[PDB]
Amino acid sequence: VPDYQEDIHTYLREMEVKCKPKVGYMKRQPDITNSMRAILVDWLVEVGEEYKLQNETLHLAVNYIDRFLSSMSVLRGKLQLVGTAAMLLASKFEEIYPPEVAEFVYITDDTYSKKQVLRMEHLVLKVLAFDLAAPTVNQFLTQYFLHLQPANCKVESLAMFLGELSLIDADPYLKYLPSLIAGAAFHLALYTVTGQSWPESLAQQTGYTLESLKPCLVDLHQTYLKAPQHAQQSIREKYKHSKYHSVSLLNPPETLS
Amino acid sequence: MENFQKVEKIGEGTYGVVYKARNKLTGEVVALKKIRLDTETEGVPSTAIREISLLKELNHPNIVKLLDVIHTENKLYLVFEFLHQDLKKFMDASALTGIPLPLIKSYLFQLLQGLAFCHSHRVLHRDLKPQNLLINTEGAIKLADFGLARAFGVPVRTYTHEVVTLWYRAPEILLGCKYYSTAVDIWSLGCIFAEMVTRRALFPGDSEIDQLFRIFRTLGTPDEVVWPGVTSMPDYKPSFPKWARQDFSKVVPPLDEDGRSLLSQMLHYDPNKRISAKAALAHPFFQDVTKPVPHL
Ligand SMILES: Nc1ncnc2c1ncn2[C@@H]1O[C@H](COP(=O)(O)OP(=O)(O)O)[C@@H](O)[C@H]1O
Ligand SMILES: [Cl-]
Ligand SMILES: [Mg+2]
Ligand SMILES: [Mg+2]
Repeated sequence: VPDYQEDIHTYLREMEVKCKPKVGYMKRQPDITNSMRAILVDWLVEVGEEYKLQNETLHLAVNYIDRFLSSMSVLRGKLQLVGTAAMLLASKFEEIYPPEVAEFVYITDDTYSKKQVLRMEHLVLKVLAFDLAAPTVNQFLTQYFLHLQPANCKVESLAMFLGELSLIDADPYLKYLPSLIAGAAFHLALYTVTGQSWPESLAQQTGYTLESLKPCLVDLHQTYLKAPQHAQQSIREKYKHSKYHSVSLLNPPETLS
Repeated sequence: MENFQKVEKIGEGTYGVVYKARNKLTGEVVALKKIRLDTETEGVPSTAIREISLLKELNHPNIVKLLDVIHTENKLYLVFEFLHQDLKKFMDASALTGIPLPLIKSYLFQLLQGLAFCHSHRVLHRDLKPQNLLINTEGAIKLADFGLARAFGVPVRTYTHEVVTLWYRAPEILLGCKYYSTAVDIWSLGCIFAEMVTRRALFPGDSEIDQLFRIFRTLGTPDEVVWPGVTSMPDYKPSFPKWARQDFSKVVPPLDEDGRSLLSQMLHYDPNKRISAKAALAHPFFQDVTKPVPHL
């Protein structure tokens, strides 16, 4: 849809600021930590694979979770309930065939009941005020991909991988906007696979120069290098698959431009 | 729900009912859309989640205003501004006299403005038909019923196959394309445009194949020249009868050259060539557009 492409990008750039979670919210949570959040999201990755859900669904769920936690205190025993309801809501929004609630209950091994998950769905909806149509790193990536002609599926797989890795670590990635994370991921993926750099056409469209990506790019590069050592491994396992060109097996570049 | 007086039932569905109602405290007349959750073992229906979340972003003169959402254990209420009637009821009342051309042009122009706003905010409507379009006494018309709407990606991916009401359903959907986008909404508006002009549904099929053939008999059976890739569509059959395209002077008699031009562009077979809402608004057909009052 080239006639609206520009308008849509502009709109998403406005929305990502409005749907942005509070960068330092974890300091104000009395019981949960970044490490527990990482474990939750890693688990959501597996859930998504189990039910063959879209990557977009995963990204939305994370957005919902971080926004919910930005205003609601949650004890560690209930964090997964928040996560499950978030994934359920993201599924209903994004999927053609969302799994039924009984399946979400099953996937938690009966940690929570149907009533609990449905009641949590209501609370999340109330807290987010039904504002579910959030822009994700995923949405910006797919737009950025259009600047590759012809398309490079390996670069796309790697960009998605890198973008997904950013969901795990609130520190530091909560401080960058999805559009910016998507730019660093795209550049890094392109550079790794083809040795090329972030396109002038993308610099103009997004207003991000290669230097403006630098801060996020440095973080993303480190994350990439240390990925095999990270405590959470569900994303690497996922992207070893041939459908993703086994990009998680590719060696990251030692240094950058 | 204490503060609302139900005045009459104006709609009904499998998920609930639509009432005309008045706020007992302020006097405001509203449309009340009631959605049952008790018959919902799945919690809040995805259709409602999409309708609410997408409407809240869509602030435009030609899109129905969502005023409030009341969410309880057993029920979900959507509160809308109240409009006089939908375009179907109006068309039925005008079936003998006809809708004056200046009014048809105004409505199409307004619908295109609402639709272009949707598409510019990455929303597909997917259920454009006269009964989902609302008119007031002052000459305005607005898109409504976003229950089938969806936020889309750039580029798009495969979305739900079973969407638009048969009569208004685009051929790329009928032929089972893996991908469809904004062009399906333009097709629907094209059908509605012709419907206003001729006082009857352009393509009133009674099955998917019948729907396809009615389109083919009017616009001609598509081939690889008119529509590259068509013979590779999942539900295309090389055995389809080959009909010739009819002259629009026969299809939409009352319509001038510009009208016929715009209509044909809205009904282009190839989704990639089909006119966009934005471009449609710049069509010479609208150079003289006014905002006449309807006759109720
Ligand atoms: N805001 C409104 N003002 C006036 N009538 C309305 C309004 N909303 C709905 N209606 C009437 O109720 C009918 C059904 O409403 P709609 O939103 O289309 O629900 P459904 O999803 O069941 O079709 C419409 O065809 C219209 O005639
Ligand atoms: Cl109708
Ligand atoms: Mg309707
Ligand atoms: Mg509906």
